[PDB]
Amino acid sequence: ATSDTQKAMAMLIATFHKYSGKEGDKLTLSKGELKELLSAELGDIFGKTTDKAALDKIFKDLDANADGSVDFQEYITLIACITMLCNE
Amino acid sequence: ATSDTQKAMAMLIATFHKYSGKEGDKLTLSKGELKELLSAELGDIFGKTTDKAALDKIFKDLDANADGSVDFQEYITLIACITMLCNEFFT
Ligand code: NA
Ligand code: NA
Ligand code: NA
Ligand code: NA
Repeated sequence: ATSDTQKAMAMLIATFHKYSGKEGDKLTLSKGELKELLSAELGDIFGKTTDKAALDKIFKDLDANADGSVDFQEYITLIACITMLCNE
Repeated sequence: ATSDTQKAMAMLIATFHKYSGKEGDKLTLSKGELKELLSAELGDIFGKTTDKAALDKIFKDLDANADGSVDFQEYITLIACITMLCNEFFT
């Protein structure tokens, strides 16, 4: 008995860990791997000519401690905003 | 074709909107509907054998504009924090 919410979150955690495990801390997502993740997972928005600095800017707004990575919470905040074109 | 992330997000929004459409504004979640959602969607963690105050507190924290509802961005911040036991809400 696994709910829709449990299934969806498990998928999000699984994708996040696949990319966070490629460099840096195993539990945070480097900027470079966020870029790769967005191209693979949200391809309808982050395509070939997506401005290289569209991510540079928004990645600064999200990386709270300025360590060059986002944790899962910061990551979900971004994905949720993109999907609803939230102000940020 | 739809990625794991697109599908999961669409699922989270669909569940949120199912409960948000039950009362008040169609696009926001009342406190009572949040409790119902959490018990049905994260039943192992929540339920009726839990503490009401747990929800009065978290609800006040999530309701950024103090209008008595939660938007999806605030809701998903909670769900994500729970699945990782994040310090924001876990004292
Ligand atoms: Na990492
Ligand atoms: Na960081
Ligand atoms: Na509502
Ligand atoms: Na609100």
